[PDB]
Amino acid sequence: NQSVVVDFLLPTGVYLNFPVSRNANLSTIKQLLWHRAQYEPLFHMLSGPEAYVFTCINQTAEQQELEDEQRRLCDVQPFLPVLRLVAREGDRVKKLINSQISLLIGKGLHEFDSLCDPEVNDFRAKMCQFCEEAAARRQQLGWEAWLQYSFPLQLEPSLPNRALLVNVKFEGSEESFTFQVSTKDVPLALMACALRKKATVVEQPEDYTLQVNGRHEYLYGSYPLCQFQYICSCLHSGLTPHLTMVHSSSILAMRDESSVSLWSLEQPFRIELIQGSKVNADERMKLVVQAGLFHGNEMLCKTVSSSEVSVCSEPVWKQRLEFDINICDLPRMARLCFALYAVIEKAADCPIAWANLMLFDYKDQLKTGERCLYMWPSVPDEKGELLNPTGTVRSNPNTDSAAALLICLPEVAPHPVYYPALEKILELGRHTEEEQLQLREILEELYEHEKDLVWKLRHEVQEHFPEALARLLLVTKWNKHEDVAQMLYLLCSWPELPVLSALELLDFSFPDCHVGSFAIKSLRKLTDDELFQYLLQLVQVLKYESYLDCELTKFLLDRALANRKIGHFLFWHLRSEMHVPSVALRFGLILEAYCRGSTHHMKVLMKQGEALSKLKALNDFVKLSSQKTPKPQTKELMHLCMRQEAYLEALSHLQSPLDPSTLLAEVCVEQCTFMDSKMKPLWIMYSNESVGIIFKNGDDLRQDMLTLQMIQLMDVLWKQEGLDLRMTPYGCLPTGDRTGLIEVVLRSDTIANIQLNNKDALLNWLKSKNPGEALDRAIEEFTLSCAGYCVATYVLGIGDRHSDNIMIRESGQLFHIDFGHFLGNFKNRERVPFILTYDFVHVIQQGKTNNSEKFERFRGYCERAYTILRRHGLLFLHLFALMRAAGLPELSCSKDIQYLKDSLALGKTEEEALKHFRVKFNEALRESWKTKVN
Amino acid sequence: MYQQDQVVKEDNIEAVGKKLHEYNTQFQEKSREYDRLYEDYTRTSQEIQMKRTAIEAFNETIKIFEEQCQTQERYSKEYIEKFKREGNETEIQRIMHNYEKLKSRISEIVDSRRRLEEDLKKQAAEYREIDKRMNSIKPDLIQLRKTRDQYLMWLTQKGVRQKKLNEWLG
Ligand SMILES: CN1CCC(c2ccccc2CC(C)(C)Nc2nc(N3CCOCC3)nc(-n3c(C(F)F)nc4ccccc43)n2)CC1
Repeated sequence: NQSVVVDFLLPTGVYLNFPVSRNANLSTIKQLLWHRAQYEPLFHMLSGPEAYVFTCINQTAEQQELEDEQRRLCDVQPFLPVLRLVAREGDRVKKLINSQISLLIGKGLHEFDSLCDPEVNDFRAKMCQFCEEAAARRQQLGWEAWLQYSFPLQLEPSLPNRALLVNVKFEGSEESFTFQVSTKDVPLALMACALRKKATVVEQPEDYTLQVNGRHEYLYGSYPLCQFQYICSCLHSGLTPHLTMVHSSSILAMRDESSVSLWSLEQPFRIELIQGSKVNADERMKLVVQAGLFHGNEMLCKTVSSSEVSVCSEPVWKQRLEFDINICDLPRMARLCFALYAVIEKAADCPIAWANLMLFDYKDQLKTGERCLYMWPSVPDEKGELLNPTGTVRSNPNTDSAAALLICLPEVAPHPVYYPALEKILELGRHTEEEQLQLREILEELYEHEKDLVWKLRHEVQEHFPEALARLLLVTKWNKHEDVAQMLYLLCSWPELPVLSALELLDFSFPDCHVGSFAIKSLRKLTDDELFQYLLQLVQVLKYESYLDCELTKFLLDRALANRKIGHFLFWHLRSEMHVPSVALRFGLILEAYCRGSTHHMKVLMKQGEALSKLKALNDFVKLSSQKTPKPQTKELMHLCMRQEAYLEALSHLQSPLDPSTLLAEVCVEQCTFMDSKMKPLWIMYSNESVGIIFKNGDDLRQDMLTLQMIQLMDVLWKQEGLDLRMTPYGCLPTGDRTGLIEVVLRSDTIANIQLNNKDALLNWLKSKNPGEALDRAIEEFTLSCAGYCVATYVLGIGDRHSDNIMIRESGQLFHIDFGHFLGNFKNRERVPFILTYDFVHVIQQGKTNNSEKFERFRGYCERAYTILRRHGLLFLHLFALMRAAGLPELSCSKDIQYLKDSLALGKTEEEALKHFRVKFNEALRESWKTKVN
Repeated sequence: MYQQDQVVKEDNIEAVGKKLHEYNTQFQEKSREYDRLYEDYTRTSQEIQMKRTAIEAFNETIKIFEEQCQTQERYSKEYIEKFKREGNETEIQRIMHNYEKLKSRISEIVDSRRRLEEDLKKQAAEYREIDKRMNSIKPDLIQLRKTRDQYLMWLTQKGVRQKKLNEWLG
C-alpha cells in the first residue's frame, strides 16, 4: 500500500492518470508528470516545469497552491488525489498564509465567508488589519526589541552574593572560555569579560547577546544574573552554566525569514413567535415556549410563556408575547432568552432546548425583522431554571438538523433605532451622617432595604468606597434607563481599581460593555509575567462575550502580538477548543487574526500541529494493538511506525508546545514507550545540544492544567514572600479534542516503584541518590516540597493521594501527578481533610522516632504557606469564578467556589483561621499513625 | 393550617431510607444512560460536520474538473482544426480520447460524492433519533432527582445522621 493513483490536470486541458508513491514529494511528482506528459498531446505548448505550481483541495475543502514542493504527498493530504497545474501568479504570499491558516486553526476560512454575517466580515477586516499593522511595525524595531518580542526574559520572582564559574562559548567555535563571575553581575558585565578573553587568545559588548546552549532562552537586560531562571537553577543544581556568544547580526537573520430617539418609545416590548422546526419529542406531550429578558443573570420583567401546542416536528404558534417592560427601558446588553419545553397536558417537566438573542446588534441597532434562532440542547442540571440566560448568544452551527425558532421583532419606528451615544447618556446621568454608618456596615447577595440605600448614596460609594464598584453595579436597576444613565455616568468617572477588583468585574454578572472596558483598562497595568498567570481564565471569559469585536479580544490580541510566548499559549488555548461548536466561530476568528500578525510563529505552530497529528495516529496504533499483543511486542511496532521518513521527520526538530524555548531535536526512538493502562499515553524522549513529553489522548487535560497552574501560582506567591518550597511546577497543555501534552520531569519516580525495590526504602533511595553530605540537602528539599504540596492539595481539595500519584526527584523534591478530581470530589463531594503520611513523616524526622526540632520547622513551613495563601484568597476566588465559564464538571456552581472559601477560612480572622488550621494539622498527625497501624 | 405537599412513604425511617437507596440507584443509572446518549450526540455531531465539509471538498473537486473541461473545449479548437487540414487526424483522435477519459473520471467523483450524501442523510436521521431518545429520558431523570432530594430532606428533618444517609446513597 505504498503507491497511490493520482489525477493530473494540465493547463492545455490534457488529463493524465498514473500511480506515484505516497511518500514522494511534489518536486519528484512533477518530474514524473513531466516524464509522462511528453507522450501525451499538446505537450509542446507547456512551459518548463518550474513555470507551474501544483494545486489541490486540502482537508479543509479549500483550494491550496502547493508552493513547498519539498512536501510529501502524504503530508499535503489532498481530499482526492487530484493535482492541477496553474500559473505562478498573484500575491502568492497572501494565498500562502490564507491556506496555511485554514490548516492550522482546524477550520477553513471560507466557512466564515459562507456565513454571510456582516459582524463576522467586519471583525475579520478590522482585526486582521490591526494585526498586520503590528506585525509590520515589529519588523522595523531594533534587534534588541525583536529579541525581546521573540524571547522574553524568564526571571525568578525574587539574594546572596555568591560567585561561580560559567562556560561562555562563541558561535561556530568548539573553543570555549570558562571563567568565574559574581551572582549579582548584570549580563552586560559578564559579556565584556568573554570579549577581552577572545581578543587576547576588537568588537564591543553591547553588540552581542547571551543564549543558553540548546535552548531558545536568552540572558540580557538590567537584571542581576541571580534573578534569571537558568542561572538560579544552575546554582541549586550545582551545574555550571553553558552560554553562547551571539552577535546581533545573527539575530537579524532570525528576524528576517436618521434620528428617532429610543428613549421616546414608551410602548412595551413584544415579539411574534411563529414556528418551530426539527423538534424531536414525545408525541403524547405538548410543546411550550418560555421567554424572558435578562441583563447578565438578572430578570428584567416577568417570564411570559406561550400556549400549549401538540408535539410535532414543525409546531406552529403564531402568537405574540408581550413583556412587562418598555422599549425605552431595554439596556444595551439586553439579552432575551427562549427555552422550548415539553409538558404533560394539565388533564416531570422536560426542558427540550434553549436559545438566547441580543436585542441590539453589534452596531448598537435595535434588531427588527425575522430572526431564526438555531437552539442548543438543554442539559439537566441542579438548578432546573428552564431559561438558561448564561448561555452564548451564538447560533448552533449544525444548521441542517438542529431545532430552531422563527421569531419576529416588530418595527417600532420609520427610521431604525439605536442605543444612545455616550454623550446622550451622560446628559441624563448628570442629574448625611447616619447613612454613612450603614454604608460601612453593608459593604463590609444584598437585601432590599440595603440595595436601595447603596443606590441612594452611589456618589458616596464612588467618593469613599471605590473598590465596592461591583456592589454598586449589582444594585443598579438596569430595567430603568434613567437608573442606567446615572450609573454609567458614575462609571465613566470611577478611579482606577487594582487588577484584583478588575478580575471580578470580568464575570458574566457584569455584562455592560462600559463595565468590561473599565475592567480591561485596569488590566493594562499587568506585566507579561502576571498576565500569563491569568491567561487561561481570560480566554474562558471570552465565552461570556456577546459580540465578536469586544474589548477583551482587543486586549488579548494586543498582548499576544507584543509577546511571542503569550501569543503561543493564546493560540493553543483557542486551538484546543476549536472542536467545541459554541466557540469555534469566535475562537477561529481570533486565531486567524493572530496568525496574520505572527507569520514567523506560524511556522513553529505548523510544525507542532503536524507532530501532534502524527502522535495521535501513533497513539491510535498503540491503542488498537495493545489489546491483542502484550506490551513487550507492541513497543517495537510503535518504533517501526516512528522510524518512517514521514513520521521521523514530523516528530523531530521542533519547538516544544509546552515551552517554545525548549528545543525537541532528535527523537530517541529506543527510549520511546507507552503505558499499558487506561488511555495508553505515549512517552516520547528527545535529545538536543534530553527532554521528554507525554502525549495523552482520551481525557480533557484542562482541569489538570488549571490544577497545575494553581499550584504554580501558589509557588510564585510563596516566593514573593521569601518562601521557596522547592516546587516542581511542570506544565500541562491541552492541544485538541481530548488531547494534550504533559511535561516530563527527569530523574523522578513514583512512591510505589521506590517502595517495592522495612519501608525505609524512601530514606535508602535518598541515600543512594544523595551520598554522604548530599543527604542533608535532599532531606531539606523533601521537607519543603512535602509542606507546600500538603498545603496545596488540602486547599484545592485534591484527595485520593496514594503511592501511585506522588513522585520524588533524585534531589529529594516531591511532587504530585494525575489529579483526577479537586474541590473535594471523589468516586461525590466532601471536604478532603489535611493529610499527613507517616511514610513521609519518617523522612522529615531523618529516621528518628522523635525529632521535635525538624518537625516544628516542617509545621512552620506548612503554616506560613497556608497563611500566605489566605492573604491572596480573593485572587483564587476571582480566578475560579471566571473559570466557571470553562464548563469543568467539578467547577460549575457557587458551591465549588464555597469550597475554596471554607478551605482557606476566608470568613474567619487570621488568628481564628490559624488556630483551626493548627487543630486540623494536629488531627492529621494523629491520623497518620493510625493510617498504617491497620 | 399548613398542609404542605409531602410525597414520601411517611412511615418508619428504615423504609424511607430503603427507597432513598432505590431511587438514588435508579437516578445514577438513568444518569449513566443519558451520559452515554449525550456522548453519542457529540460524536454524531462531529461526524456530520466532517461529512458536510467533505461534501464541500467534493464540490470543489468537481468544480476544478469542470474548469478543466471548459479550458479544453476552448484551447482544443484552434489546434483540432489545424491538424485536420494537415492530416493529423490521428492526433485529433488523441486529444478527443484524452478528453473522453476526463469525462469518465468526473462521473466517478460524482458517484462517490452521491454515496457520501446518502451517508450524511442516514446520519442526519441518526442524530435526530439520538436527540429524541435524550428528550424522552430527561423527564424521568429530573423526576428521579427531585424524588431523591425529597426523601433526603424528609430524612434530614427526622434527624437521621449523615452516616446512615451516606450508607443509603452508596
Ligand atoms: C517503565 N515505564 C516508564 C515510563 C512510564 C510512562 C509511560 C507513558 C506515560 C507516562 C509514564 C510515567 C508514569 C510513571 C506512568 N507516570 C506519570 N508520569 C507523569 N509525568 C509527568 C511529570 O513528570 C514525570 C512524568 N505524568 C503522568 N500523568 C498522566 C498519565 F496518564 F500519563 N496523566 C496525568 C495528568 C496530570 C499530571 C500527570 C499525569 N503519569 C511507563 C513505565
